[PDB]
Amino acid sequence: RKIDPSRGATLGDGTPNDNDRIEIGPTQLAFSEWAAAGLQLPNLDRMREYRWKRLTQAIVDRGYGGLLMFDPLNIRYATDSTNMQLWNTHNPFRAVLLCADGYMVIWDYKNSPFLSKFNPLVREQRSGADLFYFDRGDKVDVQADVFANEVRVLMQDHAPGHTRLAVDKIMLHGLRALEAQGFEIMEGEEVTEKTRAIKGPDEILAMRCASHACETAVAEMEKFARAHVGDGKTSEDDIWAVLHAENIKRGGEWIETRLLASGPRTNPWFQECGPRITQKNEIIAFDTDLIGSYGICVDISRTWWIGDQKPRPDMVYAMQHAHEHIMTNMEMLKPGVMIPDLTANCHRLDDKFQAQKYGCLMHGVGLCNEWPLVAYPDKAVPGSYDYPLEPGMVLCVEAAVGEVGGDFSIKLEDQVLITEDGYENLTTYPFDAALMGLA
Amino acid sequence: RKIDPSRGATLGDGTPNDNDRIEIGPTQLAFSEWAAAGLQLPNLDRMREYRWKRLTQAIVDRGYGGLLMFDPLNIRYATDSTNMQLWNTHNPFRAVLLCADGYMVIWDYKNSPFLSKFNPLVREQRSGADLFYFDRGDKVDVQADVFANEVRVLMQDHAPGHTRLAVDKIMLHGLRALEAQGFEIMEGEEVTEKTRAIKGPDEILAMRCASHACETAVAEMEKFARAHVGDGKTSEDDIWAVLHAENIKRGGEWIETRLLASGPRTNPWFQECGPRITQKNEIIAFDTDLIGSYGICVDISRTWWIGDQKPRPDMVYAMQHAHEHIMTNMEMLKPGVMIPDLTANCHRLDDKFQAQKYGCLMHGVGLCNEWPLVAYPDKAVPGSYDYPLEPGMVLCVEAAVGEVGGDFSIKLEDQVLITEDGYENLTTYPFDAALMGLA
Ligand SMILES: [Fe+3]
Ligand SMILES: [Fe+3]
Ligand SMILES: [Fe+3]
Ligand SMILES: [Fe+3]
Repeated sequence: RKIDPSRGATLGDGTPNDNDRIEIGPTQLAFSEWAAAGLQLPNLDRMREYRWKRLTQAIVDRGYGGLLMFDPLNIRYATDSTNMQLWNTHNPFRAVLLCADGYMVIWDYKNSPFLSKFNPLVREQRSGADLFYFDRGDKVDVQADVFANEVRVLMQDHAPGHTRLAVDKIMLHGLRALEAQGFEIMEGEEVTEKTRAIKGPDEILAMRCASHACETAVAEMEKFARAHVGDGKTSEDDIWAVLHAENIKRGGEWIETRLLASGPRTNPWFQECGPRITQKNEIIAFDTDLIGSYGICVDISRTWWIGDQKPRPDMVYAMQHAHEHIMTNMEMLKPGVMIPDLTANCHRLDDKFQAQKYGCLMHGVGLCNEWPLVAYPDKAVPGSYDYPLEPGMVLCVEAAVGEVGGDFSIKLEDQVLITEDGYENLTTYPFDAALMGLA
Repeated sequence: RKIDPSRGATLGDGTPNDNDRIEIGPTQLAFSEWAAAGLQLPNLDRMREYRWKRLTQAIVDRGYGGLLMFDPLNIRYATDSTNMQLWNTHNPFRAVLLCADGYMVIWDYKNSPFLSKFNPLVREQRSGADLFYFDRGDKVDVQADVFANEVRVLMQDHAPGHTRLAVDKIMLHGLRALEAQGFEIMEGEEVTEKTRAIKGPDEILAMRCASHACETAVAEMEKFARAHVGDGKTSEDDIWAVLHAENIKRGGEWIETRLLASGPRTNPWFQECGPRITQKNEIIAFDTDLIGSYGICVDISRTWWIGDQKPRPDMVYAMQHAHEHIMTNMEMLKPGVMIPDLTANCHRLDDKFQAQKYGCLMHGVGLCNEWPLVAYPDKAVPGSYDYPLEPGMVLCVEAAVGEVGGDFSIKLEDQVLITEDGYENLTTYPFDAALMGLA
């Protein structure tokens, strides 16, 4: 019945050593690689408790009575329970209520109430929070009233006297039913984003594991790419598919974008991974945007030169410039620095790269891309992110470098932890030596 | 430079024969398999025109002035343009406005206005519809008002006199800003679900292609499973990873669920694909829930026996019962049948299988799971889906068969087109011979 014969009743992360358990997670492949790498495993119970305590405190601090979550990523933060995450993202069938006294209720898919029972912090498993046309047709409104009354009763019993209810995102039928029950609806994302921005110690351990699994997956992809780019039939999709499979093999969950592109399709950036047949002596650039092991997002970007010739000198300069961009901007990071000061003091890209530079120079990361967004000075809005960095924040540091009308771009990105007195770059993946001008 | 040297200026679906184009789509591998299989390809231009005309007409019929879409799946329907779909599903950065005169505008990611330029029906590419805390922090409200005013001006110019604006789903700041501009917000999903439910000729062609690619990919996964299950290390995730890769290799897009499970993890159903090490002489059941080539959803389910020994007799019976369930229910399908009569006349499962039967016996499908939902008699809600089937609808037909406390379940499902005179089962994938009671 054990999935790992070499261990006792529990796995290294404290979960049941049971091949037949309901709960999923990292595979034996991932665990094996992490152990060989000397990575400490998170304790999931302590992690779940940390997140829950923190989210409750956030509600209390704002003087709210509760927080109601329909975003699958917020539900994942609150409960660590998944259920058809990707379907859930555009079908709001699921909901979690967390009250000011810490009492937490989930409304799950009717047929699957068992999916969150591994987490005892989830005190109740209900159903009927699915308020959208596919699931209920012309009778959404009736159930919206049933649900909103349930939320009223829960709030009466667990947040008496509170009328402020924070909601991340809710269908209009739901919004109106809640307001009909006398709730003042507050901005749920302001609560969830600032809570999720600070990782506890187990989250950081989990993230270290996911990063390692991601870098392993990327290394398989680079091996495949260098092995058969230019063979006349290997597509962008063929290469990218390796990342998909190696992620899933290690217990990863999905990939957020299609940001892999070859040759002239790298400029302008944001062209999507497709059928293009790759060529010898061309750039390939990509962004992992990966929801990986333990559901942790690993967001890094690399640019490869593949071929028998040397890359052009303008390619080497661009690569070196981008690398300088993220290493300079990274060095600004430490606790107490104000986010708009990052914007104001950031490394200056050459004029010819300014037009097509990235949408931010940094952003938060956790279970996916997260607050804060650190804009370049010409896009930054005063009063949008007037907050200081704190230990436990994790920021991805970005560079997109390419000219208007040019035939290539560089994309680089590392994932960086804020520590007690500075920063630690979590990303160890190599930079292409030819593009760096070192080979 | 051509991606397919055997063709002229265009590919079989009318798109440019250009290896370097922005637009993505099916790979040469997919096109090659479809040509081998005898499949007529969709014409994408005609398909895009059919959807747009139909969506515009839907607005006109209801007496609305416009329809505003933040669901990436509805955006896909209206424009056929993708952009970080999965990120978009839980980060509403994107919007499409379609007015009563057919005028259509997209607000896209700031850095990527070019992604919808291939569709001349999209008349403008703007930015600034991203109304959520990650993207704008404490200054969502300012841009919400800028966006809402833009919508007002467009509606004044292209739907003068109309104050009814259908919206599928929008963040509260956006909702408030639009209402402040005088709009009465109508249920957008009621419009999009009913429009999307009838597929044009080209959408049916695209779906035939997607179905074949999906079945091909599943064939690879079956090969992998039968060759490796029970080798002491092959996990659920290992098997499932094959479907991911093979889908991506054919220009597919993502998978909506984690519904693949082995052995006792199939009962109860909806346990998720994970690290479980698979065993010889065991059931593996799965649900593709796949967003495939041309962005079309293929939603089929099969159950497999892998082992030396024979399946148990109760397994074989359950499989037969399940297969009987869907084939009987499928026979109800033809134009003019009222959905609640599908419910009332459905095949009855044995008492022992009733408690855990699926959440529906049928549902629509197109770009993903869509309206209608056909519930079993004990869950159906009167007045929820009082509409007749029509030619061009596509419905998946479902069976979940398992006992309370049982150690396996059967899951079967086929994807069926409604024709002028009846139905056409689009799904050709075989049923497990041993489970069916053959040899
Ligand atoms: Fe990214
Ligand atoms: Fe990033
Ligand atoms: Fe399904
Ligand atoms: Fe289905």
